[PDB]
Amino acid sequence: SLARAGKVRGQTPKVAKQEKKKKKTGRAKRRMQYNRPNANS
Amino acid sequence: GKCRGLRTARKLRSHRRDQKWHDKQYKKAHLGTALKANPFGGASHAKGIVLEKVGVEAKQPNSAIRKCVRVQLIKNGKKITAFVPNDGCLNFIEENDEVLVAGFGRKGHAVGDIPGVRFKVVKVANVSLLALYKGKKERPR
Amino acid sequence: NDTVTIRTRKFMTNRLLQRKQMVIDVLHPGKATVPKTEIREKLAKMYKTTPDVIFVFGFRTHFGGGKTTGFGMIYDSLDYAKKNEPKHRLARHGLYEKKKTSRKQRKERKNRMKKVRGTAKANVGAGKK
Amino acid sequence: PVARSWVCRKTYVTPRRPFEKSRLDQELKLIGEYGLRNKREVWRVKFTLAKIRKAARELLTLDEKDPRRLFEGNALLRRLVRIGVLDEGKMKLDYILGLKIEDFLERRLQTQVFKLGLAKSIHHARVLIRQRHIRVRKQVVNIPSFIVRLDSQKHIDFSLRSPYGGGRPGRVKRKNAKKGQGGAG
RNA sequence: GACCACGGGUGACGGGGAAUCAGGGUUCGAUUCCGGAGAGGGAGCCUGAGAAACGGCUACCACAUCCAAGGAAGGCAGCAGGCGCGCAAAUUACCCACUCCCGACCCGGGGAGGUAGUGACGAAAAAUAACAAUACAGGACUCUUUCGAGGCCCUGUAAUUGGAAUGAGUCCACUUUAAAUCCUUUAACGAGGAUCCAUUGGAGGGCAAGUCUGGUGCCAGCAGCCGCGGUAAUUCCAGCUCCAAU
Repeated sequence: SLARAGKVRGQTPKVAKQEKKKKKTGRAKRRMQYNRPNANS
Repeated sequence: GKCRGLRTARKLRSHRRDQKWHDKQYKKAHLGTALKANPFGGASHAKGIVLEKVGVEAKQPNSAIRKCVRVQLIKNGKKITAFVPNDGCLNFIEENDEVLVAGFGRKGHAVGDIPGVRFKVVKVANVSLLALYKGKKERPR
Repeated sequence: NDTVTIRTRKFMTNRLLQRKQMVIDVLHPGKATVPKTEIREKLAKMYKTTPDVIFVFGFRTHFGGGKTTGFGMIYDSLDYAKKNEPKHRLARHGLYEKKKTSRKQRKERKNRMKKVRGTAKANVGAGKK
Repeated sequence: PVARSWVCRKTYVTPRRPFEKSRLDQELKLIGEYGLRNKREVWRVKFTLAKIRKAARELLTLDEKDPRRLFEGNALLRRLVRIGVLDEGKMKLDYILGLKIEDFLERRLQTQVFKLGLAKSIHHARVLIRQRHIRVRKQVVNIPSFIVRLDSQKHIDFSLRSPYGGGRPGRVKRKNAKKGQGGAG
């Protein structure tokens, strides 16, 4: 009954955090997004 | 129809005060009975002791077994049911551990598929349960 | 250096205290705040007086540097300056020395001497030894 | 009993309807035009514009012949003229409500510096200002949001101490010169 | 005394006043301001102009300090600090220099006050990167609208370097300060992935984002409302990318 807690969390593989270049912060990010969205098709 | 005369203001204040005892929000707060009746006693949080670990069935449309904890509050000794918010934190928490209990929402009403359950669990053994879930901290040894 | 110049404002002579209150402005293009010793020397040089009865304090520098504003007193006599001056300001240039005892110790000795009566000196000797 | 202020106030009001797509685009376009850091500065400058707009509304609703109306009215025109969001030839009480938030953004030090040509870009102006290279009235101003009075409009120039105006080398120039001298020797 | 007495409750000291806003208004008021009350409780009192006073005393009630057992000596809802209730609040610091106050009186005292230590608790002002020509994808234009070429500004590329600029922190000095630190300057340092790595929650709506890829398969969970879960889940757990505030 209470033994199935967190079953899915432990079952899925623990994919390591991939290396992503740091994104601009503050003023530079605001200017960048103005110059330029998640078209997954 | 409603009175409009210029020398009836006392009637206006009386009719508004004796009809203010007719709405579920005003009368609930200004009778002093709701605050004496909730196990919190007007508390946004509370330090209680984990007594029992139980599994409660979800509502009719959902077939789920939530992980609630029966906790007795140190302030007045009320036995309440408090579901553990995040996944995997039921195994993170253990019995005989002091925890901090917070709200579910809806101003003291049951939220989601957990019937009769209004309480959430955080600050397990003086470390945040969100911290334990994210791995920021660990239980003291 | 011929770059740092001293100006004054709000000049008024107070013969009641035998001094001359001023507001000292220092203009330096690319240097930091000049030491107070140099401020006293230069101001006394242009006032044709000695840099001994002159006291300066309270120098604040404007944002970005350059301009500093402060207070200056030019006492007529050294004896009058000693009579009319806060003791800490006198100790800045070395004219008075304050007691080295701590306020905590003075309170402790005051309490002990308040407990006794007739001979307050008796507890003073034992406490200091 | 303490000797301090206990006095402050809020400068910006969060919009009642946040995440509105229309206002998000307008604020983003304003940010991309004047080089704003974020939306808070918009919330602030629009608030100051809103406040003197409300003062105009209350001033309008006042009676026709009021010395206090003329005193507060003309005084508000003198300020708006000397900051420069309103023309001097449009001296009228009703014209106050016609002001625009973008017009207020035109009067910033960063925008005025970019318009005068001291910097190649608006963000270049903000970088230089944050780095203390622009001075007005022989005083370095490091606030991009600092408001320049229309009277002191022609008194913006590079500082006499900065490497741009004065020409004194900095950390990078000294290190490069010393490395070259060492290699040559 | 029905124009609401008498009574009770209050998670009530009052008010000058605080949040919010078409307007009318709804709530909160100990707080640092002006008055009242209290110094565990309510009793009492001598001096003093002014006390029914608690950093005065007496007695009683709980608590409890020392005792040589014959007594003595008590009230931190004062400043720190401690214990107990608690989701919920600071250093057993320095000084009378600023503010004023007390005293025979300029010279002494003030946990009143000022300063420092903690302080994402609130209110601001604010760094975390700007440019160049290269190659491509290109955008805005000019001749022609024919294969289309050429010329000025702008966007993107852990692709190319560069020039000058800059603080965050080392840091001799100066300055402020009763004596000290930061803040305001100045010497020498200090950026290339400038790694000197901004974060909290989502990707159905309200309110801005994914019919992206996996694991799981109405179980875990998510989910404020509907609802999302029987194998190819846009809502579950992971990776990438976008959305908001910073």
